[PDB]
Amino acid sequence: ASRGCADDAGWNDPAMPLKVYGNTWYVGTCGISALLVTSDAGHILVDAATPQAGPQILANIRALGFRPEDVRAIVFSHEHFDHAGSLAELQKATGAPVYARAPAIDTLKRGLPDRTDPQFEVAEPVAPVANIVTLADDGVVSVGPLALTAVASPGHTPGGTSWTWRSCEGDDCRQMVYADSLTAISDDVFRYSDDAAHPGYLAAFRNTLARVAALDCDILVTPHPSASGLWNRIGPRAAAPLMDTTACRRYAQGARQRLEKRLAEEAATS
Amino acid sequence: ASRGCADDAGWNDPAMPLKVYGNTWYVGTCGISALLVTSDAGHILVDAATPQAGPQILANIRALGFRPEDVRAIVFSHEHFDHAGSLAELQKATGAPVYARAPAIDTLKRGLPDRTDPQFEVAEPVAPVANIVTLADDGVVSVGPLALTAVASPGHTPGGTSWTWRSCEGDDCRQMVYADSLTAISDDVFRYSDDAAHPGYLAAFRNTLARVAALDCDILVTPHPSASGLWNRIGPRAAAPLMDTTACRRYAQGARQRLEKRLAEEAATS
Ligand SMILES: [Ca+2]
Ligand SMILES: [Ca+2]
Ligand SMILES: [Mg+2]
Ligand SMILES: [Mg+2]
Ligand SMILES: [Mg+2]
Ligand SMILES: [Mg+2]
Ligand SMILES: [Mg+2]
Ligand SMILES: [Mg+2]
Ligand SMILES: [Mg+2]
Ligand SMILES: [Mg+2]
Ligand SMILES: [Zn+2]
Ligand SMILES: [Zn+2]
Ligand SMILES: [Zn+2]
Ligand SMILES: [Zn+2]
Ligand SMILES: [Zn+2]
Repeated sequence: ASRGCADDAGWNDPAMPLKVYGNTWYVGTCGISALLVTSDAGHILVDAATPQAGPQILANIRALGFRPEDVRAIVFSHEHFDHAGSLAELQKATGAPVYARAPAIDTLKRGLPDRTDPQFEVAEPVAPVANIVTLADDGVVSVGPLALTAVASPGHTPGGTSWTWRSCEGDDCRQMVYADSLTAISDDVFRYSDDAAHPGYLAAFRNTLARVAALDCDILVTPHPSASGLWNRIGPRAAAPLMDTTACRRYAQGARQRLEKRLAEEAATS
Repeated sequence: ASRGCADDAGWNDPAMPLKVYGNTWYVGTCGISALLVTSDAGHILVDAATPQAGPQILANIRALGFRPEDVRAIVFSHEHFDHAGSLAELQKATGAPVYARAPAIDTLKRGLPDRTDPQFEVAEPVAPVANIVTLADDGVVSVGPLALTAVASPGHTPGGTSWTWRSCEGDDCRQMVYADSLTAISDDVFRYSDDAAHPGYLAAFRNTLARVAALDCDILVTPHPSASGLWNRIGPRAAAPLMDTTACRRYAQGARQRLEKRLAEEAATS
C-alpha cells in the first residue's frame, strides 16, 4: 500500500496522481497542487507548481491516460515561482494559452515580479510565458463543456485568482473551489500596513477574504494542499470527508485571523 | 400512526403540517401546497391554496407555533383559484403585502382572470387582493435574513412564478425550488397553438420549461404536491429521498412531453 503525502512535503516530492471528484484530477506534487479538469473536447490545466515541476505534471497527466496536447487552456492561482514555475514549459507541451489577470501579466512576461509582490525580494526566476490571454476579473475560461470561473483574489499577490467550476459523478455534481493562497507573508521589506506604499492593497486583501468566505463551496482545494487539509481528504491517509460546505468559510476566516496577527507584528516593529 | 395524504386528495382535504427542510414548513392541504419560510425577524408565506383554505393554512401556521401576524410577505405560484383563493383572507390575517408579477395583477384585483388565462372559462371567483406589490420578473422578496428569488414561469398562466431560496439545518443547506405548475391544460376554447390569439404565449411556455429545467434544485415542491411526488418524500408514506438534484429537470422534461401531446391533440381537432 502506498503511504501517501506529508503536510510538510517538499514542493517537488512526487505524488501519485488521483481523482479528486468526477472529471477533476490531482496532477501536482505532494507539496504543491496542480489539477486537470477533463472532457472529451479537451482539458483545462490548473496551476504549474515549481520551475522544476513541468515533468512531473506532464507525467501525471499521462499516468491518468490524458494527453498534454489535449489541454486547451491553462490557468493558475498566483504568480509566485512555486505555482507559476512551470507555465512556459506546460504551454509548450500543450500548445494552450495561459489566462492571467492584468496585475500578473508583467510578472509572467519577465519571469520575476516587481515590488507590488509582497515577496518580491525572495522571488526565484521563472521562464517567461509567451502566449498570455488577459482574463477579466470575473471571466470564464471555456473548453468544450468545461467552464471555469475566475474570482479575483488579490492579497497574497496582486494577480492572484481563485477558480470555481462544477464536476459530476453521474448526476451527483459538486461545486469545486481552487481557492488561492491567503497567507499574509512577505519578504523582509514589505509592510501590509504601509498603505502609502501600495494604496488600497490591504483593503483588497480584506475584500478577497470576504469574497472567498462567501463562495458556494462543496470541495475545496488550495495551491498548498495542506492549507485545506487535502491529504486528510483524498489519498492513502484520508480520514475526513472530501466534501465540506463550510471549508471556504473556515479557510478565509483562519486567513483573516492570520492577517490580523501579521498586522499586530507590524505594529510591534519600526 | 397517521396515514398520510393521497395523491388524488381533494384540494381541501386537511394535512397535518410538517417540516419540509430547515425553516421551510408545509402548511397546505393534502391536495394543494402552501409553504411557510420562517425566521426570528418574520416569515414569508408561499401560496394560498383554494378560496376555502384560509382557515386551514392559518391553523397550520399556529400548529407549528408561528404567528400569522409575523408573516411579513406573501408570494404565490399562479393566479388560479386553487392557489390564489385565500390570498385576500391571508393578507388580512397577516397584514403582509402580496407580491405579484405584472401579468397577474388585474386577476388579483378582480378575483377572476381574463381570456389571457388558458382556463378563463372555468375560473371560480376569488376575493380581490387590496395590497399588491408589483414584483419584477427576477425580483427578490426579502424579510430579515430570508430571500426568495422569483423565476417568471408563464405558460400554465400568464402570471405564474416559480420561487427559489436556501434553507439550512445547521451547516447543511439546501436549494429549495417551489416550481410553478407546468400543465398545458385549458378550458374548452383556448388553443395553445393559436399564436395569433396570444402572440408569443406558447414560446414563453417553452422558455419557462427550459428555465425550470436549468434551475439549481436540491428539494423540489410543486403547487399540486403529487406533481413532484411530495407525499412519497415527506410524511407518513415517504419512501423516496427528499433531495434529488435531478427533480426540476425531470419535472420540466415531463411537462415538455405533455405540452407536445397537447399540441398533437390540438392538431387533431378543428
Ligand atoms: Ca495555499
Ligand atoms: Ca403543480
Ligand atoms: Mg508524479
Ligand atoms: Mg520545469
Ligand atoms: Mg509586476
Ligand atoms: Mg482551512
Ligand atoms: Mg390542517
Ligand atoms: Mg378562505
Ligand atoms: Mg387578467
Ligand atoms: Mg416530476
Ligand atoms: Zn505564493
Ligand atoms: Zn505558494
Ligand atoms: Zn449545491
Ligand atoms: Zn393552475
Ligand atoms: Zn392548480
